Amino acid sequence: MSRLTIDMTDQQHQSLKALAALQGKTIKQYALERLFPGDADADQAWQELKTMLGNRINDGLAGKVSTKSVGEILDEELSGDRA
Amino acid sequence: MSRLTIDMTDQQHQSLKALAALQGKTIKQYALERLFPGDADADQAWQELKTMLGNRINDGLAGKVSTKSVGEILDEELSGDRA
Repeated sequence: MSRLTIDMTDQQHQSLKALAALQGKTIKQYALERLFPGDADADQAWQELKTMLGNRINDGLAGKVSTKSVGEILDEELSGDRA
Repeated sequence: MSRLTIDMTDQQHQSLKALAALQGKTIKQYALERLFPGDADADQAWQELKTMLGNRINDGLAGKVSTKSVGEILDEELSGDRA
């Protein structure tokens, strides 16, 4: 486990420490990713452009259903298709 | 002293850890500021300021065949992509 110890100022530590919890996690993760923050944009559009889950609730629940529709999408819009 | 301990993965920690020394300091400084980064000018300004006059191009190459993904020669009719 590559654990690094970083020295910070009591005042600043509250800025990042609080932010970590504010985001919904612990600095141990938040600060960690901050050192390696890439671009989630590229992994956002394609996240649905190739496989859109939608915004509906469950309807059966049984492991995983092989969607016959989703998977084959083409140019037409940026946000929608199946709402 | 507000010193925070963080757990990172061997391979990844080397990416940021090494960058610290590569820049001319210890990750305890480099990674530290990375947690408190706030700028939107140099991010785009320096992103292109170096895109022109690089630092290490090596007289070896010349024809270019994709490998570095960074570095171009101005004053020359080329295709799009990088414009």
